[PDB]
Amino acid sequence: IIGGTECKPHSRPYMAYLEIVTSNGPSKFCGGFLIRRNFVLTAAHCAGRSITVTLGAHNITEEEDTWQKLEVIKQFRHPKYNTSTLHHDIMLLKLKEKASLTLAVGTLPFPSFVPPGRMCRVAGWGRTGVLKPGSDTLQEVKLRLMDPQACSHFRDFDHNLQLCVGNPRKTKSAFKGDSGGPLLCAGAAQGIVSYGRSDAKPPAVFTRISHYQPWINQILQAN
Ligand SMILES: *[C@@H]1O[C@H](CO)[C@@H](O[C@@H]2O[C@H](CO)[C@@H](O)[C@H](O)[C@H]2NC(C)=O)[C@H](O)[C@H]1NC(C)=O
Ligand SMILES: *[C@@H]1O[C@H](CO)[C@@H](O[C@@H]2O[C@H](CO)[C@@H](O)[C@H](O)[C@H]2NC(C)=O)[C@H](O)[C@H]1NC(C)=O
Ligand SMILES: CP(=O)(O)[C@H](C(=O)N/C=C/c1ccc(F)c(F)c1)c1csc2ccc(Cl)cc12
Repeated sequence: IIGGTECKPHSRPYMAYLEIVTSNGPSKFCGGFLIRRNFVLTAAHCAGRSITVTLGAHNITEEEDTWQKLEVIKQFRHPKYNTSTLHHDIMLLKLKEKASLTLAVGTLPFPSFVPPGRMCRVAGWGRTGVLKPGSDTLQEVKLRLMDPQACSHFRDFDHNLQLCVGNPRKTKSAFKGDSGGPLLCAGAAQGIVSYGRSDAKPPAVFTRISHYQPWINQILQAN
């Protein structure tokens, strides 16, 4: 997160921190969010050979008694996930066991009107600048949902599938490692951090959750 502030600890109890062993071996981290006791929603490009989720965290380098660390038993990448167009960057993770709902660990509701111009919030443990490490503490920033035309420089941007997030006239932005985290507008999950410019200039591109709700329901109903 760039230009944000440290979250009040545990004030965003749906937040998941993902440790990912990629197929090759090198580790990666992403954000995500709890939507059922045993399901986390995140970005598909965060898939790997194995994933562990940490719920209830604030400083991710220091365990607290609020922590629930759960192994992922199955990854469900969207079937149309496309590395050429970067479309359909969304994935459900089934946890090996159900998390316990507590004050520090809870689920995030879905919606079902947010047009360009609305102010949203995104939280994550991603890098806090181009030459900065990931943040040890959960950070959050308020970002403007932009008209899709503000992302017209991104090849293949599709307003039906994606959101354009972050005023280009300011430096505030989601950034590397915030991928998979939710964009919250009016207390509902509206987007998932997907990608952006390496040089951190907003806007960034998010997956539009509303478009995928029937797929999410399909996966949940079959589990
Ligand atoms: C996040 O937690 C880590 C680990 O406890 C903190 O880093 C430690 O900080 C203490 C001083 O407070 C040092 O003596 C240790 O050497 C640090 N450990 C490591 C692994 O670096 C860190 O300060 C915490 N971050 C915040 C913002 O509170
Ligand atoms: C990723 O998206 C690309 C572009 O839409 C897909 O390639 C197109 O696939 C259709 C299949 O009917 C063809 O008609 C086009 O000619 C293809 N375009 C190009 C540039 O090859 C591609 O198949 C998708 N990949 C996945 C994994 O679904
Ligand atoms: C390192 P990261 O956080 O995981 C992120 C990334 O590489 N996204 C890739 C997406 C994607 C989507 C579909 C695909 F099929 C696919 F192969 C990849 C990233 C790189 S620069 C940047 C700047 C702002 C933000 Cl928010 C994230 C990013």
